[PDB]
Formats: sequence, C-alpha cells, structure tokens
Amino acid sequence: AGRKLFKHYINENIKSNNEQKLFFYRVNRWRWNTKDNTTAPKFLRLKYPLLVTGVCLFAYDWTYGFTQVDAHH
Amino acid sequence: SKAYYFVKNFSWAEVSNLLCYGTKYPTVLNHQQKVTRLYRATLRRVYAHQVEGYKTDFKQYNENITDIGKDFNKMLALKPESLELQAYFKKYEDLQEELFDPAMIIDESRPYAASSGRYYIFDDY
Amino acid sequence: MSGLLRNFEKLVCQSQLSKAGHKLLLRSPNSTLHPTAFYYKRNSSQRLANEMDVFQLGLAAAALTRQANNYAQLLDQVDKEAVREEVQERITQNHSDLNVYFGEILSLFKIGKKECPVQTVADISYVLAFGPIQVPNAAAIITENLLPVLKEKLDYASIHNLQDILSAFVKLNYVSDKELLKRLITALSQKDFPNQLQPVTNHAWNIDQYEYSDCNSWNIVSCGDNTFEKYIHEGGCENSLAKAKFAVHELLDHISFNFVNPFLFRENRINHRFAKRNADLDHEVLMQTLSKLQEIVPETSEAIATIKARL
Amino acid sequence: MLKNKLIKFKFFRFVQSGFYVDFIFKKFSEMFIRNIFIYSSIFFGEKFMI
Amino acid sequence: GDIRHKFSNEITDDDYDYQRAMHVKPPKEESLFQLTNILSSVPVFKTRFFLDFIARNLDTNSAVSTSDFVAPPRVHENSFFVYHSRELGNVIRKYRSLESIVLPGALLTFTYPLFAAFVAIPSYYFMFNAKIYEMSRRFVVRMDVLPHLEMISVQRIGAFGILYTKLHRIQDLEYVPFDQVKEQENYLWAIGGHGVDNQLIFKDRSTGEFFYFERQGVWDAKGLNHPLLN
Amino acid sequence: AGVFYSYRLFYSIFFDTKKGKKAIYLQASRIILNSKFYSNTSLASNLSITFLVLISYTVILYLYCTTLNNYYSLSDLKSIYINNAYSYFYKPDYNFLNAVSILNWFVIILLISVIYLNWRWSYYYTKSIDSLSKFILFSFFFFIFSKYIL
Amino acid sequence: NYYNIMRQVSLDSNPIVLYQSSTFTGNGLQEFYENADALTKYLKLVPFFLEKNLYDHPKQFVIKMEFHPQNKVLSLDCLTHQGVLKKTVNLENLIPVPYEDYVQFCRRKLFNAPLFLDTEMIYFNTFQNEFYVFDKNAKWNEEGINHPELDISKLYNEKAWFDSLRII
Amino acid sequence: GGFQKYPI
Amino acid sequence: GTSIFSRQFKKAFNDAKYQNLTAAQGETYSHLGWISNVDLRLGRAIFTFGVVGIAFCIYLEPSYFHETFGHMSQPPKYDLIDSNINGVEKKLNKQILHREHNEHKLDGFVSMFKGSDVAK
Ligand SMILES: CCCCCCCCCCCCCCCCCC(=O)OC[C@H](COP(=O)([O-])OCC(O)COP(=O)([O-])OC[C@@H](COC(=O)CCCCCCCCCCCCCCCCC)OC(=O)CCCCCCCCCCCCCCCCC)OC(=O)CCCCCCCCCCCCCCCCC
Ligand SMILES: CCCCCCCCCCCCCCCCCC(=O)OC[C@H](COP(=O)([O-])OCC(O)COP(=O)([O-])OC[C@@H](COC(=O)CCCCCCCCCCCCCCCCC)OC(=O)CCCCCCCCCCCCCCCCC)OC(=O)CCCCCCCCCCCCCCCCC
Ligand SMILES: CCCCCCCCCCCCCCCCCC(=O)OC[C@H](COP(=O)([O-])OCC(O)COP(=O)([O-])OC[C@@H](COC(=O)CCCCCCCCCCCCCCCCC)OC(=O)CCCCCCCCCCCCCCCCC)OC(=O)CCCCCCCCCCCCCCCCC
Ligand SMILES: CCCCCCCCCCCCCCCCCC(=O)OC[C@H](COP(=O)([O-])OCC[N+](C)(C)C)OC(=O)CCCCCCCCCCCCCCCCC
Ligand SMILES: CCCCCCCCCCCCCCCCCC(=O)OC[C@H](COP(=O)([O-])OCC[N+](C)(C)C)OC(=O)CCCCCCCCCCCCCCCCC
Ligand SMILES: CCCCCCCCCCCCCCCCCC(=O)OC[C@H](COP(=O)([O-])OCC[N+](C)(C)C)OC(=O)CCCCCCCCCCCCCCCCC
Ligand SMILES: CCCCCCCCCCCCCCCCCC(=O)OC[C@H](COP(=O)([O-])OCC[N+](C)(C)C)OC(=O)CCCCCCCCCCCCCCCCC
Ligand SMILES: CCCCCCCCCCCCCCCC(=O)OC[C@H](COP(=O)(O)O)OC(=O)CCCCCCCCCCCCCCC
Repeated sequence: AGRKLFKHYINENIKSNNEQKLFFYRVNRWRWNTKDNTTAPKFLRLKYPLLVTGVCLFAYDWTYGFTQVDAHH
Repeated sequence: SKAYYFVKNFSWAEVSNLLCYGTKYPTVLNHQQKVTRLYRATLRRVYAHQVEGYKTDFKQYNENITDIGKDFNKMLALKPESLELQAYFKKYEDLQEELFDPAMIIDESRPYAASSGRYYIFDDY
Repeated sequence: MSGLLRNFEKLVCQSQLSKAGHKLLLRSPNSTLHPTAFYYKRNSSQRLANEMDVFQLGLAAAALTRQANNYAQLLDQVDKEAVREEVQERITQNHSDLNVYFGEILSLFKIGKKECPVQTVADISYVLAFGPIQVPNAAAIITENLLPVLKEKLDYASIHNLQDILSAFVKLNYVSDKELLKRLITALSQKDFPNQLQPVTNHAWNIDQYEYSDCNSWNIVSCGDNTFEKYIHEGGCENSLAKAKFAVHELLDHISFNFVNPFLFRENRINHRFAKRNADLDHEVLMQTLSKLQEIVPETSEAIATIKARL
Repeated sequence: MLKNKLIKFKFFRFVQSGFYVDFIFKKFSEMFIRNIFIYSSIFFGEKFMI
Repeated sequence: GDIRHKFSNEITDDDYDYQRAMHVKPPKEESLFQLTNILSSVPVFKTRFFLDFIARNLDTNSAVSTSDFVAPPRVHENSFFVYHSRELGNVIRKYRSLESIVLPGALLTFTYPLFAAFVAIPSYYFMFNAKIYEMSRRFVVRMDVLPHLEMISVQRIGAFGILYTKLHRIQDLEYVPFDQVKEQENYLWAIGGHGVDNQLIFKDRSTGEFFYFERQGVWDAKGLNHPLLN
Repeated sequence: AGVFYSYRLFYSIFFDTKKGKKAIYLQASRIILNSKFYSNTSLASNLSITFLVLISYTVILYLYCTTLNNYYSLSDLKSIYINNAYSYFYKPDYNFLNAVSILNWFVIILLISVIYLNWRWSYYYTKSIDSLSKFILFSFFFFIFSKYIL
Repeated sequence: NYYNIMRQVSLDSNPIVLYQSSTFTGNGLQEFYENADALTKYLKLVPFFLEKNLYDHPKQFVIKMEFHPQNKVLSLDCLTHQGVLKKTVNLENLIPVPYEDYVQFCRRKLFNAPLFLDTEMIYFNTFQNEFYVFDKNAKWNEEGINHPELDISKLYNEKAWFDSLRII
Repeated sequence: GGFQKYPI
Repeated sequence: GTSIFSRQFKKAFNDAKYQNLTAAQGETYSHLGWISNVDLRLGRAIFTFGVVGIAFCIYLEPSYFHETFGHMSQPPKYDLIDSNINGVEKKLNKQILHREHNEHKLDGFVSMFKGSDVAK
C-alpha cells in the first residue's frame, strides 16, 4: 500500500550499483589476475621438506636416539 | 607538485591548502580550478587509502568514488558564491584532513621526494 | 546431505523443493506463528486505545474469550467448591480484561479507525459470538466495520479465520449475504488442510535440508500445554502434589517470561500463558457449522461435503 | 564491544607516528634553538652585551 | 617473443615442471603416483565392494540442488516465503553448535576450566563478539509473510544452534540507512558485517531489532512483488 | 607485538593483492625475459643470505649448548653476582610453568586473530568462517584423543 | 549489489542437445561400471569427487547437456560419486571463467587433475556459486550451439562476465 | 635498478 | 554471430579476462608465466632447512607443548624381561619390584626434603 520495503530498496541498491562507472574496473582489471597471485599455504609446500625432516629424525633416532633418558613429569 | 609539505615550516592551514589544491593560496584559483583540484586530491587520497592500503576492499572503493564523483558534479554545477558549495568544500577538506597520513607515500618523480636529488648532473661547461 | 555408513531415504529430495506447490509444511523448534499474548497488557498506564491498534486489541480479546470459555468448561466439569473458587476468580479477571479491551475496540470503531487484517475480523466475530459481553446490535457493527474488510481481504483469510467467521455468522444469524457466505465456503474448501500438508524438520545443522517427521518440535518460547487445566483435572488446591506441580509450572513460566525470552531469543512481548486451541472443540464447532450451512445454503452441499472429506 | 575507536585511522596514525614523541621533541628543540642560539646569544649577547 | 629455443643449454618446460606444485598450470601428464593413476591402475578399487562403498558412504545427490528456483516448505499453511539464506546460515548454525560440544567437553576435559573461561571472556569481547556472534544474532535465516496477520515471520539462530521464529508486523518495519549505524557499530561492520548486506538493513521500530540479510541469499520475485510488501 | 609486525610485513609484501604500480609487474612479466638466468635479485645476494642464515643457526646452537645445557661449559664472565635465575630454568615449579602458559595462549589468540580475521569483503568469507569452525572442533578432538583416548 | 531473485522457470517440450560426452554415453552408473572406459574415467574422477566433498569446492562434471530456448534454460546431467543427477540452470546466471580462476576458487591445493578434464570449457553459475567442467572426449552440436538465444550479442554483459567473480 | 649513467 | 560454448571465443575470453587493455594486441598479458629457477631452488632449500629446524625443536624440545597444552598420553614403553619367570616365582618377584619402586619414590622425596642442610 505505497510503503517502501524490501523490493523498493533492492531496486534502489541495484540503481546505485548500476550508476557506477566501468572505467575504474577496466583500468584495474589486471590487478586481480588469477594466473599471477596465489595464497601463502599454496606457495609454502611442506610435502618434500617434511620427507627430509622424517629422514633426519629417523637418522637421529637410530644414531643418538638410543642414548636418551626418559623424563616423566 | 613539489611534495614539500613537511619541509619549509608550513603551518597546518598551508599544508591543508597544498594537499587539497596545488596552491597555498586557493583564493587565486577560479571556481573550475578549485573544484577540479579538490576532486583530483580527493580521488588521489581515496585511491591511496582504499586501493593501495591495508586489506583494501575494491567494492567499497568503487562505491566511495562513485559517491564522491556525484557530489563533485553537483559542486561544479553549483555557483561559486553558495553556502552549499562552501559546505561541500569544508566537508571534503575535512575528509582530506581525516585521511592525512604522516609519512604518506611520495612518488619518486616529484621534487623534494626521497631520492629526488641523489645525483649531481654535470653541465657542458 | 553428508553421511558415512548411513542411508538418506527419509531425506527430502531437492526435486520437490524445486517444484512449486509441493505441499510441504515446516515444523521448527521455538516457532511462534500466532501473536496471542503479544499485546496482552494486564496494567495500562494509559488508555489501551492510545497505545494499541484494533488488531492488537482483537487478538487480546479473542485470547481472553477463549481462556474464559475454557475456564467455564472447567467450572461445569468440576465439583468441589473450594477448588472452584480459583477458577471463578480467574474467570472474573478474564471477564474484566475482556470488557475493557472490547470497550476500547468499540470506541476505536466509533472513532473511525477500522483498517485491520482478516484475523482482526475473525477475532471480533468470535468475541461477539461465544463471548461473555453482550452488545445490543452485533449485526450492525459487523456490517459497518468488519464486512467491507472481510470482502476486500477474504483471499488473505486463513483456515482458522474462515472457520471462526463462519461459526460466528451462524451463531449470530448474520447470513443475509448469501453470496458472501458462499464465497467463504468455497474459499475454505479450496484451502489446504493439515491432513494434506506433509510436515518436515531441519536435518543435521542444515537449514536447506529437510527430513519427513511426524514428531512435534519443542517450543520453550511459547508452550501450548494447559498447566491450569491439568492441575484442575487432577487434584487441585486440596491435592498437595497437584498444587506443588502447578506452583513449579507457574514459577517456570515466570522465570521464562522474565529472564529467558528477553535474554534468550530477545522477546519481551509474551508475558501470559494462553493454552493452545482444543482440536476436539474446533472439530465439533466446524462440524456443527457445516451442518447448519448445509440447510441454510443448499447450493453449497458439494462444497461442504468436500470440506468434510478433506477434514 | 561493537564500537571500537582503536581501529579508526586517527588512532592508527597516532600509533604509527611513534606517539608524536618525535614531533613534540622537535618543536621543543626548535623553541630552544631559536631562543638560545639567536635571540639571547647573538642579538642580546653579541649585539647588546658585547 | 620467446628465444629459449635458440640455445641448447637453456631452461625448458621439462625443467619447469617441478614448479607445478607451487604454480598453477593445466595438467600435462599423469605421474605414476598420482591419485588418479593409482585408482585407475590398481585393480582393487575396481572391485564392486569398493565401488558400492563409494556409491553409498558419502554425500548424497538428493541434497544437491537441482534448479535455480527454490520453494522451501511453508512455515504456515497460509504464509508465503520471501527470503532464505543458503550458506552463511549453515555456517552460523555449525559455528553456534560448537557450544554444545566444545563447552561441556572443555568443562569436563580441561584441567583449568576457570583459566579457559578467563581466556575466552576477553577473546569474546574483542574480535569474536562483533566478529561473528552479534552478526549471527541479527542474521535472518528465513523470512516468510503471513497475510491473514499481515505479519512477517523471521527465523533466527540462537544459542547452541537452536532455531526460533518470531513475528513482526509489516507496519512496524522501517529501513535504517547504513550511514546512521556505521559510526555506532564501526567495529561490527569492520570485522563481521561483510557477509550480510550493508545497504539492505531493516529494523522493527516497536522492538528495536535489526534484520540482516545474506548477500548470497535467495529472494522470491513473487514474494517481493506481493502487494503486502509493496 | 612481534607477531603483528611480522605478519603484516610478510603478508603485505608478498601474498597480499597486487597494490604496486602496473609497471613494476609488467616490466618483469615479459616473455622475452623467460630464461635460465631469469631473476629479480642477485645470485650472490641469495647465496650470501643463505650462508648467513646457516651460520647464524649454527652459532646460536653452539651458544645454546654452551649456556643452557645441563653441563655448563661457558667461559668465565669475571662477575661475582649470581642471580639465581637458572633455578627456574633447571627446576621450574608448577606456578611458573602455568604462568608461562598465559603468554603462550595470548600469542596463540593473536595468531588466530591475524590469520582468520576478515577486514574486507571476499568470496571466501563464509568458507573462512567454516574453516575456523573446523579448526576449532578438530583441535578439541585432537587434544581429547592425544591426552585421554591415545 | 546483485540479488539472487528467482523467476520460477520451467522446462519446454522439445530440448536441443548441445553437449554429449563420448565416454559416459550410456545411461546409469551401472552402465558406467559395465563399460570399460566409463569405469576408468570414474576412477580417475574419484579425486574430483573427493575435492567436491572434503575441500568444499563447488564443481560438477557435466555430461549430456540440453537447452530449452522457449524458457532459455540448460538441463545438465552431472556425474557424481553416487550417480547421475539432473540440474537446471538459467542462461542469465551462467558465465565463463578461466581454468586458473576455477583452480584458485578453492583455497586447498587441488589434486593433479586428469588429462580428460577440458580446462578451456569451464563455466560458472553465479546463482549457485558453482563451476561446470566438461569432458574433452565429447561431441558438441554445432547447430544447437549456434542457436540465436545462445549468441553472445544477447548473453553478453561486461560487468557480470568480467567483474562478478573476483577471486583475489 | 641503478640510476642512469651520465657523463662525468 | 558468435555464441557461447564456442571454443575460439572461450579461449579468447580466458586469455583476455585479466588483460592489460592499454597494451598493444599480442602483448596485453599481465601474468608471469614462470618463476625464477635458481631463486626458487635456493628459497626452497632454505625453507626446508627452517622446517627441519622447527621439527627438531618440536621433537627434542617439547617444553612449549608441555606448558601450553599439558602432558599428553605417552605411547607404551616397557620391557618383557619379567616374562622370563613364571608362576609363584614371577608373582613374588613382581610384588617385590612394585614395593621397591614405591619405596624408591618415597626415598627420593624424603632425601630431597632432608638434604637441605648438606651444603654448609
Ligand atoms: C589496527 C588495529 C587497531 C587495534 C585494534 C584492537 C582491537 C581490540 C580493542 C579492545 C582492546 C582493549 C583496549 C583498551 C580498553 C579500551 C577501552 C575504551 O576505549 O572504552 C571507552 C569507553 C568510553 O567511550 P565510548 O565512546 O563509550 O566507547 C565505546 C565503547 O567501547 C563501546 O562499548 P559497547 O557498548 O559495545 O560494550 C562493550 C563494553 C563492555 O566491554 C567489556 O567490558 C570488555 C570485557 C572486559 C574484561 C576485562 C578483563 C580484565 C582482566 C582481568 C579479569 C579477567 C576475568 C577474571 C574473572 C572475573 C573477575 C574476578 O565496553 C566497555 O565498557 C569498555 C571496555 C572495558 C575497558 C576497561 C579498561 C581498563 C579499566 C581499568 C583496569 C581494570 C582491570 C583491573 C585493574 C587492577 C588494578 C591495576 O568505555 C570506557 O570508559 C573505558 C573504561 C574507562 C575506565 C576508567 C577508570 C576506571 C573507572 C572507575 C572504576 C572504579 C572501580 C571501584 C571498585 C571498588 C571495589 C571496592
Ligand atoms: C617429519 C614428520 C612431522 C614433524 C612434525 C610436524 C608435523 C606437523 C606439520 C604441520 C605443518 C604446517 C601445516 C599448515 C597447513 C596450513 C593450511 C591448512 O591446513 O588450512 C586449514 C586451516 C586454514 O584454513 P583457510 O581456509 O586457509 O583460512 C582462511 C583464511 O582466510 C585464508 O588466509 P588468506 O589466504 O586470506 O591469507 C592469510 C594467510 C596468513 O598466512 C600467513 O601469514 C602465514 C602462512 C604460513 C603457511 C604455513 C607455512 C609453514 C609454517 C608452519 C610450519 C609448521 C609449524 C608447526 C605447526 C604445528 C604446531 C603445533 O592465511 C593463512 O595462510 C592461514 C593458514 C596457515 C596456518 C598455519 C600458520 C603457521 C604459522 C603461524 C602464523 C605466522 C604469522 C606471522 C607470519 C609468518 C612469517 C613471519 O589451517 C589452520 O589450521 C589455521 C590455523 C591458524 C592458527 C594456528 C595457531 C597455532 C598456534 C599453536 C602452534 C604454534 C607453533 C606453530 C607456529 C610457529 C611460528 C611459525
Ligand atoms: C598395505 C597398504 C597399506 C596402505 C595404508 C595407507 C594409509 C593412508 C593414510 C592416509 C591418512 C591421511 C593423509 C592425509 C594427507 C593430506 C593431509 C592434508 O593436506 O590436510 C591438510 C589440508 C590443507 O592442506 P593443503 O596443502 O591445502 O592440501 C592440499 C592437498 O592435500 C595436496 O596435498 P600435498 O600433495 O601438498 O601434500 C599432502 C601429503 C602430506 O605428506 C606429508 O607431509 C608426509 C611427508 C613424508 C613423511 C614420511 C614419514 C615416514 C618416512 C620417514 C623417512 C624414512 C627414510 C628411510 C631411509 C631413506 C634413505 C634414502 O599427503 C601425503 O601424506 C602423501 C603420502 C606420502 C607419500 C610419500 C611418502 C614417502 C615414500 C618414500 C620416499 C619416496 C618419496 C617419493 C620420491 C621422492 C624423490 C626421490 O587441510 C584440510 O582441509 C584437510 C581436509 C580433509 C582432506 C582429506 C583428503 C584425503 C581423504 C582420504 C579418506 C580415506 C581414504 C581411504 C582409502 C582406503 C583404500 C583401501
Ligand atoms: C561460576 C559458575 C561457572 C559455570 C560454568 C558452566 C560451564 C558448563 C556449561 C554447560 C553447558 C551445557 C550445554 C548444553 C548443550 C545442549 C543445549 C541444547 O539444548 O542444545 C540442543 C542442540 C540443538 O537441539 P535441536 O532440538 O535444535 O536439534 C537437535 C540436534 N540437531 C540440530 C542436530 C537436529 O542439540 C545438541 O547440540 C545435542 C548435543 C548432545 C551432546 C551434548 C554433550 C556433548 C559433550 C559430552 C562431554 C564431552 C565429550 C566426552 C567424550 C567421552 C568419550 C569417551
Ligand atoms: C568453565 C567454563 C566454560 C569454559 C569453556 C572453555 C573455553 C571456551 C572454548 C575453548 C575451545 C578451544 C579449545 C582448544 C583446545 C586446544 C588444545 C588445548 O590446549 O586444550 C587444553 C588446554 C587447557 O587444558 P589444561 O588446563 O589441562 O592444560 C594445562 C594448563 N595449561 C595449558 C595452562 C598449562 O586448553 C586451553 O588452554 C584453552 C584455553 C581457552 C581458549 C578460549 C578460546 C580461544 C581459542 C579459540 C579456539 C581455537 C583455539 C585453537 C588452539 C590450537 C592450539 C594452540
Ligand atoms: C659427510 C656427511 C654429510 C652429511 C650431510 C647431512 C645433510 C643434512 C641436511 C639437513 C636438512 C637441510 C636441508 C638443506 C637444503 C637441502 C634439501 C632441500 O633443498 O630439500 C628440498 C628438496 C626439494 O624441495 P621441493 O619440494 O621444492 O622440490 C619439489 C621438486 N622435485 C620433485 C623436483 C624435488 O627436497 C627433496 O628433494 C627431497 C629429498 C628426499 C631424500 C633425502 C635424501 C637424499 C639422499 C641422496 C644421496 C643418496 C646416496 C645413495 C648412495 C647409494 C650407494 C650404493
Ligand atoms: C655454512 C654451513 C655451516 C655448517 C652447517 C651446520 C648445520 C647445523 C648443524 C646443527 C647440529 C646440532 C643440531 C641440534 C638439534 C637440536 C638439539 C636440541 O634440541 O638440544 C637439546 C639439548 C639437550 O639438553 P639436556 O637434555 O642436556 O638438558 C636441557 C636442560 N633443560 C631440560 C632444563 C632444558 O638442550 C639444550 O642444550 C638446549 C637447546 C635449546 C635450543 C633448541 C633448538 C631446537 C632447534 C634445532 C635446530 C637445528 C638446526 C636446523 C636443523 C639441522 C638439521 C641437520
Ligand atoms: C563467566 C562466564 C565464562 C564463559 C562462559 C561461556 C558460556 C558459553 C555458552 C553460552 C550460552 C548462552 C549464549 C546466549 C547467546 C545470546 O543470545 O546472548 C544474548 C546476550 C544478551 O544480549 P546483549 O548483551 O547483546 O544485549 O548477549 C551477550 O552478549 C551476553 C551473553 C554472551 C554469551 C557469549 C557466548 C559465546 C562465548 C564465546 C567465547 C569465545 C570463543 C570460544 C571459542 C568458540
């Protein structure tokens, strides 16, 4: 009954978004290239480093691991 | 721009005038020059804080620049001797002051910037 | 959705949800879809008309009338006088509140504020018919105030509202508008009943995923159990165990309304316990109204038969 | 806590500027330099006393 | 533009293959130890036992959405739905459900429950309350309209993931511009308001309660165009 | 305070969204530069940094063995003031052992904040909250199994 | 601000087939099991389904795609670890995405993909926030795809195609 | 990297 | 003329979604197609060294874990020497060993408490 509500304000928001200029989007498109950026967990891979770590720990266990004393607390 | 805001013992009013408009005496400027320079300064500062900033949000940047552009279009339409235009100028000067950042990035292509005069070029004489 | 060593035969497939008119009903915990007790203010610092609307006053009046009728049934079916004194006192309080609320409603209608939802028409009709207070001319006020609103918003009418409107019209002999009565009958016949509706409940922390279930969900926000009815039926004031149980129930209700609903669920409107509608009483009233309508309007016999079949 | 003033750029730049300690010290040092090395020493000292 | 081929000792894509772990390129060949190669080679996985285990013991296709139009079950026999939240609602439900397992489990397992509570209190008051909890309290899981009452039923997630529905009159709904609340609740919108729409906030004037709608939420065209809401 | 500056420096320099001038990236992304010699730094610089890190690790380990080991083998410091501080390094008591946990958990909460806290809208907001919930619940269950169920 | 408003579309009478995978051409997961190529491709996709489930990567391997021009809706038959499912998509909600965008949408390092997963032809439903991946060994209906309703001149939107999905 | 060379 | 689902148009869009429109055609690409080989090798080597160091810290110095999460259940560790003897001999010897262990713990406690005055 002539009351401003969800539909009215959704249309208002759509109009506000449409009023934006595509010039800024066009000039900045290059920034968010997926081929050029990734995440820190993806870049820092621990697969083979953990394998080398396991080798080193195994060597320690079978060389100096025997000569250790249990410390219960 | 000479980028000498923090040198030569500028007062706060002079520094604010330099940031908003290229000149230290905006009264000499005409209406179009004032509006265009203030719009450029506002866009530059918004880009510095919401594009090249800390965890910047590009959607918020777009919305903010759109609102600023509409406001500055209205300002340009308005007559020079209008309290509404004066209020707009005060609002955006306050925004510039709010976004003022000590140690803000100064491009190396401007005078008085870091690395501006690291080398002395020898003349043909 | 996701499971291990499990079968999802009882899960509701997304195909039905994608389809339209799938006849699925949702039963969720702590669901309060009826606004009774929202606008029931025992003490008013000012005139109720100033603060509340006709819709709110009608909801309160209908709730009070139903509670008073239930307590009158308790009086009829109870024998011991000492236990009957409490029932009489509660009935007197309900009658006083109903009188003040209905006086405010009449004053508002006289003033000229009449726009209200369909449930307001239903509640005013159910207060005029089956209500303690008597008005010199109920038909005139129904015609002047409620009739145009009912004609305009009959489509929005619910099953309960249609049943109440038909029952009130039969009781008051307000059957002058045969076309309107036929319109109400056909609307009720077209409506969809809980027998056809298929209840479902949320599945495994998933709002989107639903499972068929025939078990009602717990509702601490508004409990439909009639603790007072149970207390009167079993023992009473004389019975120490019944008195202790009723005291515990009243203390729990007070604690809820005063601390749980505001702090938890952020709701302060509910402050009084109104028992849920009696299914047996509703069924009997509907059957009687349909029987009366069969004689009153011969051409609606098929509609009444279909309504009875769906029921 | 729904309203936090510490996330605002005013507090951010205050902390980033080292609490304005350098600015305050530089202003006081300028006062000392101007009063002692010019007005009191050169003019009052050399021009008047000497 | 590339001149690597002009030299015999220049690096090659075969030399760059080792960067595929840290660099995203479309697959070129399958190594002997890839999951796909292992599954397709080892005959054990071809056994009907393993195939049936895969078919049954995992996420079912029934819960998978099958269309861009959703008609959730009606809350009331006469109501019609308008808005519903898909993913953020489930995420909030699962987060608030932790209070039914972590909290009693923490009490019965931690050596110092008081220490845990003392650590949690300031954690809740800073960076957690405004981050998730207030947004969840004001979050709208579902919205339907009851026309006979001319009301709107809103479903919300409570403590421990409990779902409760409340009624609000359409005459008591108002639109609250984001400018009027941004300064009041800057922190809330700073760290937790991203999921919900900033410019589509409504509130009930009588009860002073807000309604946050998910950005990735489904709206019904018919529900929006219904005359009651217009 | 160390956590915040370390995180900000590392993340903003390397893994944040590209904020620098287009020239910085384009001048180095040209295909002509693709070569076995390609690098934006110096090989000598990389080797110098690597050797510095290795030698620093070795020297720090040597000093730790000299001082913090059960057998004290450091040379004389020519000071006659004994502080008794080594008592809480050799035989710490329950009070101090639990006191250190306060700072440990403060650092843990700060790490969680700098990692899972969102300041800008993203396509991964809901999935980030979900990942936080998964991490919390998995941490609880893993602790339960490690301490009691084994 | 883009809002997911639903239009309640329905299928038409005679659809036009646009995509048909040469493998999985049979009907039913039982037929896939009994067929040699289908079984091996299913085993190779098992990691794909694992990524779907545990890594919360919304994606679907699409086969036997049909188009309804009367209502402008695509009916997709998708293969999941449990069987074949039918889904409906509106052309207004479908946009193309690069393979790197598809990979970077998920924050977990995806398993090494098989060689029959067409990387060029990856599409994105914005309404469902989902990806559709087709099979390289497939047959495309040229006349079907050349339908007027599928033309970019009518389905093109710069803001939606280029700025809707910003993974960062 | 470094500055452009100029005559001395 | 062209329509979606066309391979050529799809490839063009995939390559041009994040292009630099201010650059000439054929050179309007923003991504880096590789990573410095020598730099990546050295970086991965040093990263592996750091990871190995962190793991050795975790293993040989669990003090942080002990004081941040508490002492977790220890995996079983015992010797099967007692299985050599069987019967009443085994029972009596096991009881004697248990008594000796308890007495040893008490002796350590009392010795620690008493020996406060050993150093004069
Ligand atoms: C780029 C990143 C930038 C950085 C981002 C950082 C993000 C985190 C930010 C927050 C981190 C903390 C920052 C520092 C605090 C900032 C405070 C602030 O700004 O508030 C301004 C705000 C006013 O401005 P505003 O515009 O309203 O601000 C908006 C609100 O913040 C809006 O609030 P709201 O409406 O949304 O509701 C929240 C409300 C409520 O929020 C809370 O309460 C938060 C939870 C507080 C937990 C505190 C735990 C402390 C640890 C020990 C106890 C652990 C529990 C143990 C078990 C229980 C106890 C046994 O907030 C508050 O009221 C203020 C927070 C509490 C500040 C307390 C500051 C210390 C007080 C003095 C020391 C007390 C400790 C013991 C001292 C012992 C002797 C040395 O409130 C204040 O005034 C601050 C407190 C002023 C204290 C004055 C001096 C004391 C007053 C007299 C006391 C007399 C006692 C007599 C006793 C007699 C006995 C016989
Ligand atoms: C040989 C046999 C084995 C030997 C023993 C070892 C066995 C275990 C090996 C475990 C190896 C590490 C595994 C990491 C997996 C990460 C991916 C994952 O699981 O995703 C699910 C989940 C993340 O989900 P999401 O969807 O990616 O997160 C949503 C974000 O919006 C997404 O973020 P965004 O993309 O928007 O960008 C923000 C970025 C922010 O990322 C960063 O800024 C750093 C990213 C580092 C990635 C990991 C590289 C390896 C470093 C750790 C090496 C292992 C240390 C020991 C770990 C176990 C200790 C008990 O976010 C992240 O990357 C968060 C995920 C990384 C979590 C692990 C962080 C470790 C370093 C601590 C924070 C350092 C802050 C200062 C900056 C560092 C440089 C100064 O991972 C988590 O569980 C997060 C936990 C976060 C709180 C951890 C607090 C731990 C406090 C107690 C332990 C303290 C000692 C350890 C730290 C000491 C200093 C280095
Ligand atoms: C009789 C047969 C019995 C068979 C028993 C098999 C038992 C299997 C148990 C598996 C338990 C779970 C393992 C999970 C691993 C992934 C964890 C993870 O990433 O989560 C964090 C994840 C985030 O991490 P993200 O990096 O983003 O993940 C990306 C992908 O995961 C992509 O991840 P990524 O590729 O970046 O790295 C993931 C990696 C993680 O791997 C590691 O970290 C382990 C590193 C090695 C440790 C070795 C220790 C033992 C040996 C010590 C050294 C001995 C030296 C001896 C002397 C040598 C002398 C030279 O996964 C593995 O563990 C791979 C297996 C290790 C293969 C190589 C082992 C060494 C072989 C011998 C040396 C030769 C190596 C190759 C050649 C090298 C060059 C010459 O957080 C999540 O969100 C997790 C969500 C849940 C995902 C679950 C997916 C799997 C679901 C499986 C369901 C059950 C299936 C049952 C089938 C049964 C059929 C019958
Ligand atoms: C100075 C005073 C200090 C006081 C400190 C107080 C600390 C203690 C606080 C106690 C909190 C109690 C929380 C109750 C949680 C339930 C609340 C509720 O109604 O939610 C219903 C919710 C929601 O109910 P619903 O009806 O909406 O739906 C049912 C559930 N779904 C949604 C899936 C359909 O249901 C649950 O969450 C059920 C939880 C059941 C299990 C609860 C105990 C789990 C932990 C067990 C002990 C730890 C593990 C031990 C392992 C041993 C292995 C050998
Ligand atoms: C008694 C009132 C109710 C208290 C409820 C409990 C607090 C609120 C819920 C906490 C849930 C998170 C529990 C994580 C348990 C991790 C393992 C552990 O150390 O447990 C034993 C320990 C305590 O067991 P304890 O007391 O036997 O340990 C010995 C004592 N200390 C450790 C001090 C030497 O757990 C904790 O210390 C928890 C501290 C409270 C955390 C409050 C929330 C902040 C963290 C956000 C959630 C994610 C944390 C991830 C941590 C990952 C590892 C660094
Ligand atoms: C005289 C005694 C000498 C003792 C030397 C002790 C060395 C101690 C090293 C401690 C760890 C420090 C690592 C520093 C960096 C070097 C490691 C590194 O960069 O790892 C990353 C690298 C790669 O990191 P990445 O993950 O970036 O690489 C992935 C790409 N590809 C697949 C190509 C590798 O890790 C590995 O390559 C894993 C190696 C695992 C196997 C380790 C043992 C190798 C043994 C070789 C000799 C065998 C002789 C056999 C003789 C038989 C005779 C019959
Ligand atoms: C240019 C190249 C130059 C040569 C390169 C050489 C590479 C580095 C070689 C390092 C060799 C020594 C390794 C020691 C490993 C740690 C030992 C330890 O925990 O000490 C326990 C010893 C045993 O002590 P304790 O048991 O007698 O008593 C300790 C006393 N309380 C109990 C009170 C603490 O403890 C200490 O002495 C204190 C050590 C504190 C520092 C812990 C550091 C942990 C990280 C180790 C990183 C190792 C380097 C990186 C990995 C290298 C892999 C090859
Ligand atoms: C001494 C207390 C020690 C800590 C106790 C923790 C109890 C946890 C269970 C709470 C159950 C009731 C919740 C009620 C919600 C509600 O509607 O709460 C409504 C209330 C009242 O409304 P207002 O305060 O906004 O006006 O809001 C509050 O802020 C007060 C209650 C706060 C309860 C917070 C519970 C979450 C704690 C999270 C700890 C940090 C994270 C831990 C890892 C995940």
